[PDB]
Amino acid sequence: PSGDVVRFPNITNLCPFGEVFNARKKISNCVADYCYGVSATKLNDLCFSNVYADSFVVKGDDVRQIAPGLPDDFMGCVLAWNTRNKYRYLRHGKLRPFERLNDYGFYTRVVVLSFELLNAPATVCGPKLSTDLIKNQCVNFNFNGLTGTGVLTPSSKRFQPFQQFGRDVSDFTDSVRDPKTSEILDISPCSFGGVSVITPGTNASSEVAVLYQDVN
Amino acid sequence: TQHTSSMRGVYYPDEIFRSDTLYLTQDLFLPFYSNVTGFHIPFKDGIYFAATEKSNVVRGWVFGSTMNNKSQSVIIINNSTNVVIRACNFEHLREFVFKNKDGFLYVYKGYQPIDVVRDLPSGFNTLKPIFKLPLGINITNFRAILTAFSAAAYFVGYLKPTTFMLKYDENGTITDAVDCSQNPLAELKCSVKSFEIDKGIYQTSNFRVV
Amino acid sequence: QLSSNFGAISSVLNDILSRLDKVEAEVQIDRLITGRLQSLQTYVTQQLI
Ligand SMILES: *[C@@H]1O[C@H](CO)[C@@H](O)[C@H](O)[C@H]1NC(C)=O
Ligand SMILES: *[C@@H]1O[C@H](CO)[C@@H](O)[C@H](O)[C@H]1NC(C)=O
Repeated sequence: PSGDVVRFPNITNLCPFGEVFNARKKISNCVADYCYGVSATKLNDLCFSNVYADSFVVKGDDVRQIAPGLPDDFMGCVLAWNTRNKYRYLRHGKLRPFERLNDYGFYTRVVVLSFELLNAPATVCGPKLSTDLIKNQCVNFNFNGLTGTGVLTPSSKRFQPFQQFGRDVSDFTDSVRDPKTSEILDISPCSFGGVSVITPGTNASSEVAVLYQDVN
Repeated sequence: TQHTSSMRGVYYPDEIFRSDTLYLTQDLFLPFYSNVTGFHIPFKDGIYFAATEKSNVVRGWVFGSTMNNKSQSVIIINNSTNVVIRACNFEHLREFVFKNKDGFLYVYKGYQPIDVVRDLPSGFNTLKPIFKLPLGINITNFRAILTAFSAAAYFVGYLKPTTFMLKYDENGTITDAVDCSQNPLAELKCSVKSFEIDKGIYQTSNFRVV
Repeated sequence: QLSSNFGAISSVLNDILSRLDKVEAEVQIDRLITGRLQSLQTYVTQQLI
């Protein structure tokens, strides 16, 4: 590669990521600062859409009941904290995931964050200094959620207004929409191939020629 | 009045661009040539609601379990020019699709002129991902909200989990499709990934007597 | 067979390395490496025949 390219939504704002914890709520168009499918330390480099937080009050006696075994194919982040210094055990049938008698009787919370990614235009993610666009040179990609390597060039593909990525006939990403609404196709990882050495046999000389297989 | 829907009820499975390719996908679709109850209605996890009106005769939808001041319900209407949605204990061809999957209530839209007499028109079209809402309620039934004053008629279909073979044009839009569970021939098409097939004998999926 | 998962979280690299950074990613990558190594060996044998 030859350079680094980054493109992030230009929206900037301070995020209520802190207010909600200490006091289902949606968070969007913010810049959070800061697990079942993601690593906590890796959360500040990916851009999601409309992260949701589920909040309710339950004592530590019930924290060990919230986990798959919550959908089974879904991910999220769970925090908990106790300080001491209602529920239903009767219902005809259970409930499908993410849908909604006695009293615990507290005497002296659980946040289930949900991440949605690569569906709508990116609106929720942390600090990332942007960069200018470079074309026709093997570079690195750091688009909203596409880290790779290749060569960029303007595209001639008629994207629908509700689409933001591209796909080939084999499910490879040969196109993208810049967060500034531009269709540039990232064709091929610049160049690669094989190397073959032609020698007369080292019993008559030590001079060799080199062939590069598939290159302009 | 039971009518037949030839090839209506096709929508974009995802928000990805594709060209000159055939895509095999499994989801809740409306199988080609099914029954639509022409109304002049339990949700059952999916409803193909299409209406034909002359100058916006009627509009509205309600979703809930009991639908009478006992449990949560959802509303979709027009107040003056914008869509109004709320979730509390309440008191020439439209084409819509409603789906309730993991809390979120998805929606798709389409439009088309039609010149018909008293039933649904033929042909096919496509819808698009316009809305999706985290209502978070359990939906069992629904019922449209009419606008009393001209004849009006709205239809209802049912979505079931089937596999479709969608054809994409170089311009990037879905053009045709094949329902891989309607005919023995349709299964053959979805297996060799074509629309015309040479004569011969081709082996397809296995069968069991349940 | 490249667009086919083999029991891992995702079938595309840079989407396990993006959401994981350590042994957790090694356990997923080993599932993909094993699966892609078999389909490549099967291809070569059928070509020899
Ligand atoms: C929704 O409510 C109805 C009311 O009878 C119930 O039968 C159904 O099971 C509920 N939904 C689910 C997913 O259980
Ligand atoms: C594709 O689009 C072009 C112009 O946008 C149009 O002329 C053509 O009929 C469309 N369909 C094709 C080429 O199959």
